[PDB]
Amino acid sequence: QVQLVQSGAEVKKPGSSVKVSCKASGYTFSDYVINWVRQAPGQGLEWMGEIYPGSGTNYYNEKFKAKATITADKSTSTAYMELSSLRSEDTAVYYCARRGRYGLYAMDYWGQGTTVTVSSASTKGPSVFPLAPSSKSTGGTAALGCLVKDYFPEPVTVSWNSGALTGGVHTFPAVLQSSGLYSLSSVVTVPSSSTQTYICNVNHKPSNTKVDKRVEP
Amino acid sequence: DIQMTQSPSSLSASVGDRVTITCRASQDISNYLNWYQQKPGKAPKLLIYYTSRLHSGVPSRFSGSGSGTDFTFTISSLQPEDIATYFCQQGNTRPWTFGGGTKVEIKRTVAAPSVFIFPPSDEQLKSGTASVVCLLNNFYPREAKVQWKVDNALQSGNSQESVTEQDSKDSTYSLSSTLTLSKADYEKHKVYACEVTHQGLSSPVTKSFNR
Repeated sequence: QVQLVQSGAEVKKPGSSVKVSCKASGYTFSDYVINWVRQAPGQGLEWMGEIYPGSGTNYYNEKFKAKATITADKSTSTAYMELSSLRSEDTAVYYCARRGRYGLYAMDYWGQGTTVTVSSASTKGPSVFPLAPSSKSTGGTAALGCLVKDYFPEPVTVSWNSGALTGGVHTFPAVLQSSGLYSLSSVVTVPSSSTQTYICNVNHKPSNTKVDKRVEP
Repeated sequence: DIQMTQSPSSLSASVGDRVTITCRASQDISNYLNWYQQKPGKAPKLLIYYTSRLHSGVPSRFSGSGSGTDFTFTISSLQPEDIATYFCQQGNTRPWTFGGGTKVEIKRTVAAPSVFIFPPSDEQLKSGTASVVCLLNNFYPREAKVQWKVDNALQSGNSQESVTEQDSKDSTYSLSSTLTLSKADYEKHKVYACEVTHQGLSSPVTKSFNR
């Protein structure tokens, strides 16, 4: 199938530059245009520019032409976008998206996005704490979880039992604490079974932090 | 540039109701108009292209119409999995431009939250901090009041809330309220309680523990 896989999230210092990648698979790379689209808080979706991988021809949105440099490498089926003179306003999710074939002037397949955070703060991995099920109320439904505290930048991912437990799972959106670090909880309502084991799998890609936490009664 | 204006910016409808979203281009774009669906934290997905053509994997409850500057996107019968922000986009003239998006929400019956309280872990306490967590599970509507009580005394400024996106299956919300205290302040008191006030509750619900 058609797939566009993007590089991981990063915090970058103001004034620096970042090169984000988009690896394409499942089709002839030179036959489709690759677009770069920004999604910044309060700005909606904005088209930055596109490249024709066959000829390496770009077209930029005039708004982003000074900021972004788009390239493609045919030998590795990878498109790139380099952002220059990074400022706070560049903090956003960046997507790559393929333009369909002639007659389909639309972005038919999209990458998963790359969260670029512009800050002087250093990357910090989370501390993971258990949210143990209360020894009380055993109508059948109980709750348990994991507290994923003091990490930077976003995002963090949480799975339960290596992706086997999905029903009743609520991973809350992160809250930016006054300290400048994020925190969130991931919870699960269970029918007061424990007997079953519960393990939250925390992955913070910016710090390469991976934690498996056992939540026991 | 071609400005794309979407209407409304947000809407609420019940499961099975017809939903209509419009998009106006600042210039004639013929029929080079696409619609995308974006669920939170996920990439936009192409639903409709060239005004009315359905993309692969898209049910026919979604449709598009229009010509020139004015376009309409319709969901014939709103389903729980349709909770998302929808965007129009013109592919007529560069720079390609998007509408501001329309957030689609579901109206449903009132559902009471199930409330749970979590003491800080021993691991966290050994670090010099204590987080107390109150969970409000699967409720409707979004509006909920969480009050923290430390030894039967109201707390303020030391708590933060987070609300999930409306559930893709039952259209309810879940909320977490986190009370942050220093280990010293936490070790000073015994009773920790979260009092929940919600439409679905007959009376405020209190969940507590003794440190």
